[PDB]
Amino acid sequence: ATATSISLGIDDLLTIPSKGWLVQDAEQQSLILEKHHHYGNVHAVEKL
Amino acid sequence: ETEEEARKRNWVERGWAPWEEILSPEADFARK
Repeated sequence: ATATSISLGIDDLLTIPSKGWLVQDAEQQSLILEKHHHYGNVHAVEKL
Repeated sequence: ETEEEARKRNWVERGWAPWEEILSPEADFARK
C-alpha cells in the first residue's frame, strides 16, 4: 500500500458521463410541470 | 339549508353566477 501509493485529487472524483443529460432533462420536466401548474392543468399534490 | 335556497343566497347576496370557463384541451382533460 506504500510502494504503489494512493491519493485523492480533484479529477479522480469521476462523475459519470451521462449526468449532463439526465439532470438537464430532469430540469425540463420540472420547468414544464411548474409552468402548467400555473395553468390549472395539475393540482398541488401532483406537483409535489 | 338545502341546495335550492343556499344556492339562492349566493346569487342574491354574494353575487354568484356560473360564468362559463374556456378550458384548454389540456385543462379540459384534468377536470373530466
